[PDB]
Amino acid sequence: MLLPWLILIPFIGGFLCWQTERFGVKVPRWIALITMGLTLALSLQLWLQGGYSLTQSAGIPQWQSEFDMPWIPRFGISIHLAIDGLSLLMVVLTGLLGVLAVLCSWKEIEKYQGFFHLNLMWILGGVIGVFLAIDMFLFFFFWEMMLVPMYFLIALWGHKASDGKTRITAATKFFIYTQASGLVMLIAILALVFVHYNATGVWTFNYEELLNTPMSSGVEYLLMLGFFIAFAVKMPVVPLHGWLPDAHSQAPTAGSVDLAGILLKTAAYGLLRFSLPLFPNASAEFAPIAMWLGVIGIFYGAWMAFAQTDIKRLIAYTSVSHMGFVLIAIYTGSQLAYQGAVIQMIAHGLSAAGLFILCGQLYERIHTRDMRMMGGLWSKMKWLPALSLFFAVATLGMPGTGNFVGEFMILFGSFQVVPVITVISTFGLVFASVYSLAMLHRAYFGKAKSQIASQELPGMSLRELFMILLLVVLLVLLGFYPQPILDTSHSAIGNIQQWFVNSV
Amino acid sequence: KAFVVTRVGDVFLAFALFILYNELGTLNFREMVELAPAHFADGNNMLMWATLMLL
Amino acid sequence: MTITPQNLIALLPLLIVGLTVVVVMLSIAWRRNHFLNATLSVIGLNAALVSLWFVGQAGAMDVTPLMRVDGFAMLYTGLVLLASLATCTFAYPWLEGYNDNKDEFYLLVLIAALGGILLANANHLASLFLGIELISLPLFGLVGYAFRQKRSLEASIKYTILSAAASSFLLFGMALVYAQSGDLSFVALGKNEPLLLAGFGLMIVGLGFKLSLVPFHLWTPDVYQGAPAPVSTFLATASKIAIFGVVMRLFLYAPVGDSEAIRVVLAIIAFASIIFGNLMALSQTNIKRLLGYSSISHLGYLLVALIALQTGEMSMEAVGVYLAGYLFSSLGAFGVVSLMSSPYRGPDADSLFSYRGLFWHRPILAAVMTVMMLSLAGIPMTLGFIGKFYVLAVGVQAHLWWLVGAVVVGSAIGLYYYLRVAVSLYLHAPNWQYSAGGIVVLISALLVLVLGVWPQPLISIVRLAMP
Amino acid sequence: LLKRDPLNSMMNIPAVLSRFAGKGLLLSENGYLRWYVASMSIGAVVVLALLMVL
Repeated sequence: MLLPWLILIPFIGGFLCWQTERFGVKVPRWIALITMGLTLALSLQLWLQGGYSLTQSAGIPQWQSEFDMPWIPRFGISIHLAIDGLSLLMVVLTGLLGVLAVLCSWKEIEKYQGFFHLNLMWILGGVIGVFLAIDMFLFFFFWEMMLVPMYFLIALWGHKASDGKTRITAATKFFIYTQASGLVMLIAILALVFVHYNATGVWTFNYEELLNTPMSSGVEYLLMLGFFIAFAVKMPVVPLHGWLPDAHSQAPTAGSVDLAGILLKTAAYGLLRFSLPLFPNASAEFAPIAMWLGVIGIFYGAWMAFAQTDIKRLIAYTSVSHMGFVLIAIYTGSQLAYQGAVIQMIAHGLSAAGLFILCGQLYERIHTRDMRMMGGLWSKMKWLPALSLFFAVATLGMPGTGNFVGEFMILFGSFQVVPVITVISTFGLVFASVYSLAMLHRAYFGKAKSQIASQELPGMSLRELFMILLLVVLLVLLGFYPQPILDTSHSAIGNIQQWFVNSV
Repeated sequence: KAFVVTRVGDVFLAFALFILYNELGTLNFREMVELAPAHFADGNNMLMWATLMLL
Repeated sequence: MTITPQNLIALLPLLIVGLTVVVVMLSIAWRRNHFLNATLSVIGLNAALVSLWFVGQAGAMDVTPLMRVDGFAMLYTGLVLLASLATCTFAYPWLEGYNDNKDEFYLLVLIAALGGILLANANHLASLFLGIELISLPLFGLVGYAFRQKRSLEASIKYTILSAAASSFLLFGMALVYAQSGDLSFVALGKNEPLLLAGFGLMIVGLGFKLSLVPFHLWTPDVYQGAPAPVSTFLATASKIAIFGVVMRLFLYAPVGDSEAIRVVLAIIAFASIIFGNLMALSQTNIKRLLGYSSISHLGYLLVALIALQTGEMSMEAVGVYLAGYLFSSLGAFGVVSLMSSPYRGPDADSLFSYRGLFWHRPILAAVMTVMMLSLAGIPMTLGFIGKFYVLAVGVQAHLWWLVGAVVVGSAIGLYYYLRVAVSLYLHAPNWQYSAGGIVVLISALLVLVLGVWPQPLISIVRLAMP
Repeated sequence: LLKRDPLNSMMNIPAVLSRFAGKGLLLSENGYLRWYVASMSIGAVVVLALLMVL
């Protein structure tokens, strides 16, 4: 019921901001803040009003709210929006990140600003629609239309048409690397539906009847690779992640909040929801390749993070290290491991968003991007580097932050299922420390005479500090007290694991 | 260098922590004390890995 | 058989348009006026659209042994008529600045509409030939309209020699088939000896010139750069839309097209058309050559559906909807190109480097080019995506894995140049019928958006037409 | 050895091969109309050959 409205407010707000662009220029900032407030209101209403602590073994079909509507009846394509417990965590996270995106874009007036915000709400609404998606075509359409408006963001707002490096390399690799694999998973969807159409005799694009379709061995394996390729180019996996640092280092850091904190979520959401249950034996065969790619991703991202000299590419290469833990979590037979991935995933978004906001904040203070050029700014800034120290501290497994409990319950479940690949995996924490300290010492520890421009520094406004203070206190409560959201996700995680166990 | 070296020790310390939860279930010290001999009627070879890596 | 009133109601499209040529020719000889000729020609084509309802009152039937009138032909006649309507509305603003004899234009477009609506209705191999050539003679002569430039005449001459060459290949193939078979009727054909197959390959050569296939695509850049933009609207949309209907009907009816010997050859042509289109299309900095390059790839996607016409009945509606989406996308894009040349201006200066800006010059017209240019690619919320989606489904249905993979990797390669033109309209800047021309492209923009987001009503029309 | 990222470069070779192969195809076009008709004859030759091997 609430789901059609909850995916449509982003699109309605873009229309109204661009409508009132003719009326005024200070309107869309204040319009956008209220519209994202309504998005979190409906999302938090579903958290509180709904039975978040529901039955742990109520089957694979279980939803607090559900919407159905005929869209293309010839294939049974329907607007099958349906919200689960873990999907509701995803919706509340993106509503909060949308508030941060529209708050960081405050006091940013240009030649056109309504165009920026209709695009801003369009891309955030696309991610919400992926998170509420049970029909395969609706899932794919939303997956691919959140991908078009970021291209305009990197192009027309990466820099205003002055340098050609903001389109022809950064934005173009971002677009092609995702869309080729999106078309791969579309033909994977179609091969799965056609083998189901031979089995039964109905053209259906719905998840519940495609869940248990009979397929011979050696056939569903190729479709599982087809799903995983599109789910491995969106979250950074080892062979195909070259788009991520270019995308984050060129887009404005509000666009980078969208590009890191929430676009990385949807691929592991799809690995939990759409790839694991549909292909149980194929995923059981593919598991060790996934573990090898996971350990390679953690070690690889940390080394490339240590070796880099700038900051946006630095945090962009932390992200690829973080997601390796999540991939190993998903491809195991443990309930605790999956519940560790969820808390690690929410904390991943919350620990990347603050760093990107602050890195963009530091650049507009000093007008210099290279990290090794500055140094010793602690005597000049009064609140930026202290808050930045805790966010760099929250990146690695420091307890009292959500990242520690996240990565570390994965390791418990991972050692429960398989010893040797887990005992390799744990060493990324040592490597997490070295790139964390490298960031901290090269940027803030030292003498302010490392740069001439490090001798005249501005002040920090109240609202940026307010939205940084909220994230640090929110992330500490998730580290100390993670029970409420684990009780929320228990049943959804449990039935996925029980199906992955029982179907093999 | 102290920070790197102390986290190497902490990886070594958490290794025994995984093994103790896999073998004896509860991490409370006293409940561990009178749960350790109950669970160890058959196999003992893996406890040296737990305790050496705890050390 | 003789002439019955059922036959005249069935023939009503070919009749209203022919009566329009006579009235337009008499009006030219009477007054030689641009306003009256444009009004008389557009009224006849609109009268042909009205009379499509009356032939819908008539069922699926024959007129002569040359033609068969089905509901399939009803939709294809409609596609050709809107393209003819589209090209006259784009030609008035371009021809207002022309120096003299501004009135022969509508006469030739009307002849080409006769040719297009004659290839929609086909049942005998001779009607196939009366249609191809009726449309070529205006396309022989209209790319050479305004020969005062140094490249229009160049383009006309290159297209003239090559199109006569294709027609000679088609005619020689058309007879070498009829040597085996006792009749040239599509149905009566095929009643796998090498002479019939060899004759078939010659018709593929003569048909694949006009459909812009892989070893015959060399004309599609040059004349599209040389011809006037009003002619390019007709040359991109109407000719190949009308021609694709007759080549699909030949393989549906003829039992020889069921055999795999012709199927493998057409699939390789389709494979190479996508690849040899979408790789050479990147480097172009000219908008007219850019659209001409994309035309080769779009006709290739049509072929990867047509090869699986014989496996599953969904290929009929798949070809139909991609043709409808392809019409709207190219008309909007080529209308904006022609609408930038609001006077004759001698040689129009259009290029990808010449289209920096164009949003702070004319914002509405830049939005139309962007919407259509994203619709050409495969971006959703546009009708091109639904058309792309059915051809992927048809290739999956018929297990043509190399061909459907070619469409995806061809889409992956071809996304690049469509996106540059979409963003190049947002860099820093370096009469009454004109408003009517703007209305036509703006009307098409609204249509492609609402039929990308909401595509069911167009499918209802297509399943209504398909037999 | 990781000062430049290896696997980003080694999965860019599809773009490298595509751009270089696309440049070769552009150079294959001439503009002289005799070779256009030769392309038509050489398409007829290969289509008949490909039909006679089936």
